[PDB]
Amino acid sequence: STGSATTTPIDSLDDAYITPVQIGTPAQTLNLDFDTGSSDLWVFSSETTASEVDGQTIYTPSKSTTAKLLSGATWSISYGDGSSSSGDVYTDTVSVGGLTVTGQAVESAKKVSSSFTEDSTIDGLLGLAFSTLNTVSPTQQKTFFDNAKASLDSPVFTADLGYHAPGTYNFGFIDTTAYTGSITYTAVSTKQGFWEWTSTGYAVGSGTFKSTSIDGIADTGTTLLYLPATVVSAYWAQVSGAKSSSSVGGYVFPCSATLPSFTFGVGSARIVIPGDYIDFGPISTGSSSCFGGIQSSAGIGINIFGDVALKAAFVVFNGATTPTLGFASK
Ligand code: NA
Repeated sequence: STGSATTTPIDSLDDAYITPVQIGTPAQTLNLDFDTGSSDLWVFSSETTASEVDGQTIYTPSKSTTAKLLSGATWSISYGDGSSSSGDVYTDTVSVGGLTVTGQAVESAKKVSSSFTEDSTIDGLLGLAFSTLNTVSPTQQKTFFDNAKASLDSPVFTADLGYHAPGTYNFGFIDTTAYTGSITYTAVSTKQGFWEWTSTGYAVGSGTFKSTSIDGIADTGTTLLYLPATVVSAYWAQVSGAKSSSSVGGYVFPCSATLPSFTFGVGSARIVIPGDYIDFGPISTGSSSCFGGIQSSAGIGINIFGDVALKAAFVVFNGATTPTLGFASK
C-alpha cells in the first residue's frame, strides 16, 4: 500500500503545515501537523476543555462506529516550544492520503496549552518520530508510520514541504518526479527517538563550505533551523544590521535586507536554503525588524533541522531495519 497527502502552510510565513487526516467511521477529517520530532497522534476532541477550543475541528469518538476506548491509557506531552497537551486514548481507523491503519491510537486531548488553543488551523499532531517517544501510559503506542510500515510497498515516508506553497507527504514510495539529481542517504541514530543525523557542514551565501559535523534532528514540526551559535553568528554576520535580541528571543534583521542563502551538507551533497526562506517577517505587525529563520540551538540541547531546512529538500525518512535519512534537491 501507499498513501499521498497534500500538506498546506497554515499561514503566510509557513509557521507550520497541516495535512488532512481521516479518523473514524464515518470519517472525521482533521487537519493535523505532521511532526517528525514527536511520536503522539493527538487531536482536539469532544473531550477537550471547552474554553481551550477556539475554532479547531474536533474528533468525537462517540460518533465513530470503529472507536474504542483504550481503557486506562493516558498521555501527556510537552514540546520544545513550551506547549503541552494531555488526555485519554481511543483506538480507531486512521487514513492519510488513502493509506489506512486500523487500531491506531488516537490520543484525545482533555487539556491543551494556550499556543494550541490560539492556533485555530491545527486540529492536532501526527507524530512521525520513533515510537519509543510515544507518551501513552501504561502501554506505549505505535506511530501511524510504525503501524502502516509492514503494509507499505517500501518502509519509507517522504516530506516535500513547500515554500509559501503546498507540498506532499508520501507513504510507502519515493516519487522520483519530485526531486532533481540523486537522493543522498545518511545515517540515523535512533538513540534519542528522533531522526537524528550528522550534517557534514555549511556555507553562508557564496562563501566557502566549512566541513564540520553538526548532529541534529530532522523535525517537520519545528518551524526554524536551530544550529550551534558559532554557525548562526557566522550566518547573521553577513546581514548588515542583524543582531541577537534577548528581548525578541533571537536574531532579528532589518526588513530591508536581502538575506544570503545557507547551505548544509548531507554527506558529499549540498542542500541550499535560499535567503528568502530565512525571512520570518516583522517581529510585530508593522515593525521594520524582521525575525530570522536561522537561530541558535544553545540552551535547547539539540540542533534542529526544522522546516526552514527541510522545505529546501525532498526528504526521505527510511524506516528500514537500519533507518536512514535521504535528502535531494528539488
Ligand atoms: Na515567533
